Amino acid sequence: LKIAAFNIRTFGETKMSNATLASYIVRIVRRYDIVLIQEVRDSHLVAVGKLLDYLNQDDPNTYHYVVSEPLGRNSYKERYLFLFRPNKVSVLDTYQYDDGCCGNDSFSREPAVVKFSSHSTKVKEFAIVALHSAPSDAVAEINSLYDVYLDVQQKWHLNDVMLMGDFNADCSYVTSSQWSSIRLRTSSTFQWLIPDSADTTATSTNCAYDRIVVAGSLLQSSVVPGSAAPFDFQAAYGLSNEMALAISDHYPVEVTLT
Amino acid sequence: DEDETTALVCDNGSGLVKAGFAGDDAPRAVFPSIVGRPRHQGVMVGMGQKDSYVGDEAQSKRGILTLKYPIEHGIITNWDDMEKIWHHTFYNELRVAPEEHPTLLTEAPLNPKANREKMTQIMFETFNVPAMYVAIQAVLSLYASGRTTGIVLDSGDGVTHNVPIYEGYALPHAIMRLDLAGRDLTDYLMKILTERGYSFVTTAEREIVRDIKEKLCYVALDFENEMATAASSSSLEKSYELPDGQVITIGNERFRCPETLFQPSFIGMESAGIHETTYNSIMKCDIDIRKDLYANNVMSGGTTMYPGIADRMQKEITALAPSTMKIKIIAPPERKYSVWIGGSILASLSTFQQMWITKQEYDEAGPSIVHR
Ligand SMILES: *[C@H]1O[C@H](CO)[C@@H](O[C@@H]2O[C@H](CO)[C@@H](O[C@@H]3O[C@H](CO)[C@@H](O)[C@H](O)[C@@H]3O)[C@H](O)[C@H]2NC(C)=O)[C@H](O)[C@H]1NC(C)=O
Ligand SMILES: Nc1ncnc2c1ncn2[C@@H]1O[C@H](COP(=O)(O)OP(=O)(O)OP(=O)(O)O)[C@@H](O)[C@H]1O
Ligand SMILES: [Ca+2]
Ligand SMILES: [Ca+2]
Ligand SMILES: [Ca+2]
Ligand SMILES: [Ca+2]
Repeated sequence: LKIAAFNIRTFGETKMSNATLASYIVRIVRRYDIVLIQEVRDSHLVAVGKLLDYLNQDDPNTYHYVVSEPLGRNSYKERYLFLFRPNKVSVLDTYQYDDGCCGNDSFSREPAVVKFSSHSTKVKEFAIVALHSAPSDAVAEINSLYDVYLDVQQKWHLNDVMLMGDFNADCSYVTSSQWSSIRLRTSSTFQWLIPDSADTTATSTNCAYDRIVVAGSLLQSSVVPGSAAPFDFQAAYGLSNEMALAISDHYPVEVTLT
Repeated sequence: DEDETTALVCDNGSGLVKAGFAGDDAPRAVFPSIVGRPRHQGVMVGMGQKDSYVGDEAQSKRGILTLKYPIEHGIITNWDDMEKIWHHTFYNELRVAPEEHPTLLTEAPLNPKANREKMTQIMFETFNVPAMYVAIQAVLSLYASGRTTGIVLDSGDGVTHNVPIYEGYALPHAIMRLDLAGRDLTDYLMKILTERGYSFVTTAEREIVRDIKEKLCYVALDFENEMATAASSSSLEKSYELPDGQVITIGNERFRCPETLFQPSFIGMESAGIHETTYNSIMKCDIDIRKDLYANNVMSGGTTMYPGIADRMQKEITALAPSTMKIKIIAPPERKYSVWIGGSILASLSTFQQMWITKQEYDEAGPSIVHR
């Protein structure tokens, strides 16, 4: 099971209209059995529409989706899209975290939470919590995911949860001293898979902004050691610096279960 | 009250449904006449798999569904998808149970006998309404303007019609239908606005050309020396701010769009236009009734709302009609709901009770009963 999280900058109608860009997004997406795509700025859903026409042009069911409604206190919004190969996993259930929206709401873009059922892995059921944090707010939000993990446990009585997305978790947005205030980091319930080492930006910066975090004893026993890493599509696909960034300024972070 | 409160009025259109309770002044529910069917398998967060979508959820989610219009040119073309729009209207939009509400429905001008019998079959046999009634649309528009004889120019989203009515009976052989309406009109503006050097590229650009048409479009009288005026370039121009900053300017085209209703030639249509058609309807009627029709040109429909439509029509038919005649173009302000309001009045009326087709009439006479 190859799982990944991919922030495609401004995935939209326009981005899907370039053929060259569209072909590379489709090719990346086809490396994964479960993919989360962030920064889905698609109002009518036309762009998600095009992306699935491409994935499903020859079997109608190569991929099935889960999509949020648009999200943002900010009010310039984006959605969460999961796309999974239905022959590999099923979606048992789903909900949008209730962050308090007022003034209190803990997140810019409330995690969509999706419970999967997998039969070829050691973990047979597990939830995936999705987050693209407001960079400005990164420290409070990676910490409030501790509370979304606790909700998945109340609601679904599930320990094996994966939390992933673009956490803006490094460089200026979270520093060495701030980590000490993120429960998601301090609680040894959670194993962080993409280290603080990792560069997950397509631009010149080096930051491990993009994370995959696993709690659950069985989920942690299913992660194939050392498969968790970013995907350098520029380096893999020989792209230029110009082309690579035209896809996104970020790289997928993937992991493999077994 | 039993049914004083209880009568429903549903006006089925080519673009919009208008619905609500007889008694109200305006429709409680207005929404697109679409039924979306998802192109792929999947779900929204927190919802289950949905087989179908109707109205605004079909419009909003249009990128993953195949949209379909049940009513082509005012006539119901797909009965599976129409029963879906009705279901949505009762249960979700008005949130009523239909089996205890009398339902007044509307049909189009020369609606095939068989359809009026079919929607009766579906109203009584799949929705189990107590009683129902089908009114002709132009006829409710006229009546909502107080009168009983006049000629209605009715124009909405997919059809335009002229329905001469005399003491309530719409005159079959004098009715004219022109298949060019507000839908056609938004797509023509689209091109004269891209042709002004623009791009309605994403779907958030497409949709708002229609909101430009509604807000800024005009029907000028003397459309001749209005183009001439455009050229001297007066402060006739009008800039609209898009979803974002992108201030688009529309000076002139603003009225080139409703000049399409008088000149179908602007759009490769060879048919005659609105005013000539008003007139031709009229020289197809009895002679003795033509002074009546001329002093009672009632307008209804979303596309007849373009300001100065009435003045242009006023002068358009004065100058075709014999000078001994009195011309009079009535265009009320609520006209985008005339049809509905005429139904609300009629169905809440004290004397209408004895025309309701009841399940007693139906179970005993077959669909023929309401067909008249
Ligand atoms: C979508 O993809 C590419 C990447 O964003 C778009 O442009 C790329 O980068 C340059 C600048 O647009 C393109 O070449 C240009 O050619 C003109 C013609 O002489 C020149 O004036 C510029 O200096 C520039 O060199 C190039 O085609 C393209 N890169 C690649 C690898 O294709 C491209 O325009 C997009 N296509 C569409 C349909 O939007
Ligand atoms: N202010 C306005 N100016 C011009 N066009 C308008 C305006 N308001 C609504 N319309 C147009 O009228 C159409 C909707 O009107 P209407 O409800 O009369 O049609 P309908 O009943 O759905 O269809 P049919 O053609 O079958 O009667 C759309 O094209 C809409 O843009
Ligand atoms: Ca929020
Ligand atoms: Ca980098
Ligand atoms: Ca680092
Ligand atoms: Ca109508």
